[PDB]
Amino acid sequence: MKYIQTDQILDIPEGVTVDIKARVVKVTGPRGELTKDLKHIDVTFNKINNRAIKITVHNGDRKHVAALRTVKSLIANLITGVTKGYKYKMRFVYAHFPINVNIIKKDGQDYVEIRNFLGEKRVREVKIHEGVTMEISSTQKDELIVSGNSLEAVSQNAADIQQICRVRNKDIRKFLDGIYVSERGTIVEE
RNA sequence: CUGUCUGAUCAGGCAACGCCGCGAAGCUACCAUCUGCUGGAUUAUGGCUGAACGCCUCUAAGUCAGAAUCCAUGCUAGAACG
Ligand SMILES: [Mg+2]
Ligand SMILES: [Mg+2]
Ligand SMILES: [Mg+2]
Ligand SMILES: [Mg+2]
Ligand SMILES: [Mg+2]
Ligand SMILES: [Mg+2]
Ligand SMILES: [Mg+2]
Ligand SMILES: [Mg+2]
Ligand SMILES: [Mg+2]
Ligand SMILES: [Mg+2]
Repeated sequence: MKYIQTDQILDIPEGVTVDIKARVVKVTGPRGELTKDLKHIDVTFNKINNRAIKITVHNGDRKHVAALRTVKSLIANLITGVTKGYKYKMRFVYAHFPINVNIIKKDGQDYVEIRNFLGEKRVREVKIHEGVTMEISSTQKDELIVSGNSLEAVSQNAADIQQICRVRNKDIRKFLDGIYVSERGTIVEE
């Protein structure tokens, strides 16, 4: 239909300074800085004031309009990543074989080392992404805490850990073992 | 070793390689021995963030892993007008 104009309004909290130049967003907050390139989308930005930014698509068709609120949401996730952080909690689910999860360091790199998953002799290693912190929860038994400023990196590490512990050649309705994301929140509770 | 021929011996010739045992060298046999590499990108699929569609959603923009697949690495030839 070629909608003449579609708009979205970013909301910038008090301590945050968004910074956009040629579709390269640099969001700065108390918790650090996050950057994102949006050069694959045709959008324009207008600073209404220090607390609002207009995101506009001119003469966009259905899909190009659809790509507008996703731009808004990505920048909003950047904003809330540098002011509240992100925290994904993973629970260790096993029927018989305890899952032995350690945070090891080999070759100067951090790894999450899963052992004894379903009794297997194989040792699973998941590389920890830059800017992402892993921790074995003390307050909860069999819990892994994935935290960081970037929601994408945090959720992708959580997904890596969950996906590497898939059950093969069994009825997965019966063999429910694995490591699953149980809580998706923020570092700073609200 | 047989037959025959050189008078015998010694030493030999022939039997349309005379026949037999062993037989080096060379060739050769899963009938012998040795050797047959590790990276990236993907398919199906399972996912992340995420709109459309105030929710949801692996998908639309973007993105992760991933097959005996593919492209390299490696291996053979080297364009007889590179
Ligand atoms: Mg099956
Ligand atoms: Mg079975
Ligand atoms: Mg004669
Ligand atoms: Mg004759
Ligand atoms: Mg012989
Ligand atoms: Mg062999
Ligand atoms: Mg999701
Ligand atoms: Mg796919
Ligand atoms: Mg796509
Ligand atoms: Mg030549």
